[PDB]
Amino acid sequence: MEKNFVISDPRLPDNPIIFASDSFLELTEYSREEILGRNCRFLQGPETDQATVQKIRDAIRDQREITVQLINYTKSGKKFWNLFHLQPMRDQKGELQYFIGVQLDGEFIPNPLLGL
Ligand SMILES: Cc1cc2nc3c(=O)[nH]c(=O)nc-3n(C[C@H](O)[C@H](O)[C@H](O)COP(=O)(O)O)c2cc1C
Repeated sequence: MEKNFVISDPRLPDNPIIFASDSFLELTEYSREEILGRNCRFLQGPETDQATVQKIRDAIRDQREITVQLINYTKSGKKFWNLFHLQPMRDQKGELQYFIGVQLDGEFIPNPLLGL
């Protein structure tokens, strides 16, 4: 199965990506070398809804799962709608270890309804 996903380590400064799937490299047009150690916000740009970024920030703060749809940009500046699902990952002792982020490319929710 095709899986667009990244794993971040929230126990390192600014939640860096420590793993990016082949499909994530393909979608975003970045090499693994350009992604590893970055915060995933580098995919955002002018058209990204700051209200949606806020919802993600709060979900990471409270270590809660969330799904949002937001505008991201490939290396070559191509806009794509990203249906982004965030999942906290806890160790055996219930301590946060990682976040996993799974991307789906597509305008799943029409922009006119998303904007409401
Ligand atoms: C595992 C994981 C995957 C993420 N994937 C994306 C993504 O694909 N696109 C995106 O815009 N933001 C993504 N983010 C969110 C940003 O890295 C950042 O948390 C968000 O923009 C809110 O924080 P900020 O306001 O400090 O940027 C992801 C976050 C995590 C933890």
